[PDB]
Amino acid sequence: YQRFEQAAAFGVIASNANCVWIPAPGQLITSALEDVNIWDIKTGDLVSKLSDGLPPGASDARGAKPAECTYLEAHKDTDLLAVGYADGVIKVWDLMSKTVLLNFNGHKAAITLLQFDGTGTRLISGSKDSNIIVWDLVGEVGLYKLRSHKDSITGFWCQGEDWLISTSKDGMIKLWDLKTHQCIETHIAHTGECWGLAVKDDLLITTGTDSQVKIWKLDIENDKMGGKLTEMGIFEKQSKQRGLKIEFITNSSDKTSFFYIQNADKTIETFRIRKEEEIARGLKKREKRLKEKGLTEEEIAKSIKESYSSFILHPFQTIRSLYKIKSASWTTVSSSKLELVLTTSSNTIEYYSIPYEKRDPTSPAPLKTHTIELQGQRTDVRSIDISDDNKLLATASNGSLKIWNIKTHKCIRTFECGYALTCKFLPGGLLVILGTRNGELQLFDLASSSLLDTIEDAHDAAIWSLDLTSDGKRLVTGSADKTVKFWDFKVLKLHHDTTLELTDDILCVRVSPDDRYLAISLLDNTVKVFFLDSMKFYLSLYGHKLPVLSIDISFDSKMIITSSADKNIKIWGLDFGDCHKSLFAHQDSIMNVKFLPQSHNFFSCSKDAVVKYWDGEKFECIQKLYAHQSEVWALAVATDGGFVVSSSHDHSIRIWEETSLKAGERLMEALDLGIAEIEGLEAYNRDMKNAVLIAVNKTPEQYIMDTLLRIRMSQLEDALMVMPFSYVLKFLKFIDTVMQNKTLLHSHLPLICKNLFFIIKFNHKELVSQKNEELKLQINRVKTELRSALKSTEDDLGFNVQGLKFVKQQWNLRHNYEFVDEYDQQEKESNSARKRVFGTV
Amino acid sequence: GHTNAVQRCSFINKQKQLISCGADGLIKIWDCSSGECLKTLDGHNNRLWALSTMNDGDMIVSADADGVFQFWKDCTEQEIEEEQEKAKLQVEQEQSLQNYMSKGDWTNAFLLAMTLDHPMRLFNVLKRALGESRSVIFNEELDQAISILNDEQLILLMKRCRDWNTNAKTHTIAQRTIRCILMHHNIAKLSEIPGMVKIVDAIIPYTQRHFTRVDNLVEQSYILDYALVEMDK
Amino acid sequence: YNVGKAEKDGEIRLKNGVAMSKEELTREDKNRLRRALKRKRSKASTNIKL
Repeated sequence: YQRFEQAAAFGVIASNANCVWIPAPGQLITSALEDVNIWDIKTGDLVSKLSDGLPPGASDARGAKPAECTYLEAHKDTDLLAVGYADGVIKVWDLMSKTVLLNFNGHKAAITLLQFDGTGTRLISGSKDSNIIVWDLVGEVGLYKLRSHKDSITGFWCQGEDWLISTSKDGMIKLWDLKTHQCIETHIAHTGECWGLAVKDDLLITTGTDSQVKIWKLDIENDKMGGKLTEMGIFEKQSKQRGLKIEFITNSSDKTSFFYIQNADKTIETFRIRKEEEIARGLKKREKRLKEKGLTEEEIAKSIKESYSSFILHPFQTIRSLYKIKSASWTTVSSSKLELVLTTSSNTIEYYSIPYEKRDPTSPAPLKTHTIELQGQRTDVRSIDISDDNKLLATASNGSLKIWNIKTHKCIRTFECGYALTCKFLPGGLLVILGTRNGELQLFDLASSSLLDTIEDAHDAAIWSLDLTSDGKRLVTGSADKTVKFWDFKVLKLHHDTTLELTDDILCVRVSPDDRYLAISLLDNTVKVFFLDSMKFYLSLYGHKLPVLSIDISFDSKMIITSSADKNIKIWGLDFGDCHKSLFAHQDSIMNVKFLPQSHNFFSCSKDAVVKYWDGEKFECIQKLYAHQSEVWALAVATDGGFVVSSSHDHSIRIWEETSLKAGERLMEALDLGIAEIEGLEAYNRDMKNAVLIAVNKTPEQYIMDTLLRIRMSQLEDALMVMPFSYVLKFLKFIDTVMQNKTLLHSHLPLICKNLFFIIKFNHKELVSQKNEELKLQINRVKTELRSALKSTEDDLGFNVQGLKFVKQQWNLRHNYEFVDEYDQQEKESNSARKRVFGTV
Repeated sequence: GHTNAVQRCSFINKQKQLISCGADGLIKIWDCSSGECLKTLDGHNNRLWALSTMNDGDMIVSADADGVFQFWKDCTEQEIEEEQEKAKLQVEQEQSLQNYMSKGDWTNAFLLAMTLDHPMRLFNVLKRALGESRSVIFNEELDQAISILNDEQLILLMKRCRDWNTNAKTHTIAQRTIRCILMHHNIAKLSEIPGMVKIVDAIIPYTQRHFTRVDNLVEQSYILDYALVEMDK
Repeated sequence: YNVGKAEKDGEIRLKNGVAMSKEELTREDKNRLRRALKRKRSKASTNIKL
């Protein structure tokens, strides 16, 4: 067999990520699923496309869907692009070389935000896994991880090396110390999620789920244990939806600051920060107005605090777009006008310019200057077809039809239509026919670039399926109105010929290549076969659990394939209607299946975003094609069979072309290292009058003590016996050193006692024989302080037991009834006394 | 879901919910969209013939057959506001507690752990505060803090001491805290605290075991004396 | 007296006497304690097409 590889991918302008603007209106950088697109706003043409490599379908290609780009961030000064992907991978891209420089893998989920530091040598990454990791570009390593948040990092602010502020979907705002790697402050930003965060000087603004927007003053150097972040006031934005992004831009000439609040709906709301003089002027005026109203000074002060937000912010203008907005970014700031660029969810780029003068803008609505719309379709493609020459590809989507040159990948013509469902080329490659959901039939000519004829009442309901005979003179249309209508082409217009009325809704109609069989799927899970010439019923294929969605007949009109919503592909013999095999092909509904021409091999696409290659004779899966991110709605095969074109819910059209130490032994090592250090420091101290320990960051006494703790008690007594006597003197010097450090002595006093006494007992005979005077002093010192530590613990135990006994006794006198008769007392004490139950043999 | 006949039905919260009264005497608040009982109000002991609502059910009035009125008022937003404020305060307490532990301000961190009821952090406060003491009981500031503790806090702290006393690896921290309490509190008051005795009853048997041990460790330490006398020969 | 299950739901108490509130525990510790709990218990037409 031969391998299919992704020859090209086009039709995507803006995927689910942010947009990065780069000055030359300048160019724009935007994500296209796994690839990144650089657009020239003025011309609207693609400047370049960033592809890592490893085309889908290759043997070396991975067996999972590619990770889509989630966040884009570029450092303008250094011309480096950092790209975050849905799988938690950061790739640093050289813009000039259009190649990957670095590859960071530290996150387990999609990356939500990337931000270069001011110097461009360190990158801060926040991801849906709730972690913020600071990376070192020159070092190619992750410096440290910030792990306080309990949900996706929505936004974070770090302009200074020393502090960082982070916001997360759990509704918390946290102040971080980059030099300590800890959270210093924690406050609840909003009642639920917190999504926006923008900081200008001390001013800090955050957005929650509702229209409430909070203002905080950022007193970094307060250092009170608190108050670095304090709530100033709350202002309500007009849009009731959540606010996604907030960004500041400052006019250098006038020092004016503006910021927007990108909502989840089709609205961007811009705000202006009032200058201090404007605030003082306004504060005095409102005081005059409110004093004129007769309110008290205390009420005036409280009202001023209640109306605090109004003084600083001024609603400037609202940008309304036809489609939902995905991301936005400031482009240019000037006294004359203010400009913004945004990306929608419907795969288009919009450039908005706002001319303004002083407080308010000049025009009621923003001026839409530039749009990039030609090279993409707003709605998902529902059907595709390829011209007989295999040069022109027709793609029908809701509201528009676009036609592409397979070689140049560029749209040639665009036609406005209804909710298109099916599209096929007529013979000659000069005409296109459509079946809209409104029952209309539309025919288009490419040369005229205009619609010739519309049959408004072609069907009473949606025209789900449409097929042509090999001769091309007849058309077969199936619709939800439970009828099949035959149409003829007479010089060009369509005349209805015959109606075939069925019992249930029609989902697919297929005409055999030889025009002898007409296979039709029904909503009752049955596929009927008819004889085209006579319209005589032939067969009723049965056995699909859910309605059949696609049908395709082999080139020899012998074998017919049915793919249903029950995830099964069933292969039948047209001679007798016998089912050769049923394949559990995909994990979701299978939308289309097509035969490879002059062969029985067929392709299949499903809602699981997988296109699979099958063998029509051996009934095995040949190749799995993982390139699409979402449902694959349509599929088309070239007449020559050279390539296959697939369109998915991600607005992408893809063309597939055919190409050890034991206890005791460890302790002896610990004694050698530690006591060499203790002896060295002592000898150094006497005169004046290692790598392992510094790496572990522990003192010599602690290092030996820890090694003692790791030894299991069942092994400890056997471990101590193995030591030679020379190490016992070393051990006795270690314990002497511990005695000075009173914190260690009481921390592990029972352990120290058990080991010491066992050592003395085991080799008592050799110890007493030695005549070392220094040894005699050590044991004396070890003895005295060992006793005091033991006595200190003992006195506390003795004091408390006598005290607690007294506490028990006094309560008895006050709240314990007493019988003078002994026998009555005994009966009570038996009942009051605690009882326990035991199994007995 | 009604045990007896339903005699009244009135929509509240616009389309969202429906309240119904039954002869059993139970008022049930249902969800129209899902058809499930969200809440049940039981203020009556007889059948209800009247059910009045005002302001979209923000206030609901129902009468028993006996003659009892139950004036119900919506408090969902009121309860939520209390939880939000409590959570806001709890967050600040947690962050303040962590800051003190890093800086080592044990006298302050001890109070926060007692209020937040974080037994592990409370143990670390006392353990590493005791470690500094080795270098009256704990220190001047923290000893005063223990003295100010009220009856509820003493019961909570003594419960931890009882549990800590059971383990021989952690009894040392327990005894000193008990030692601090006895010397800085009126023992007359400690007895009358309800339930302090049963906590005390569990402490004593474990204390005696720890005293039987340690004392034996003192006996074993005289092997050093027998070592020294042999050397002097 | 045997140190047993915590009286408060939010609290976790072990036989050794160590008590931890769920609030203070980090997430990695909650998962670790949950796993330790498991082992101890084990020993004992338009819609379709479009």
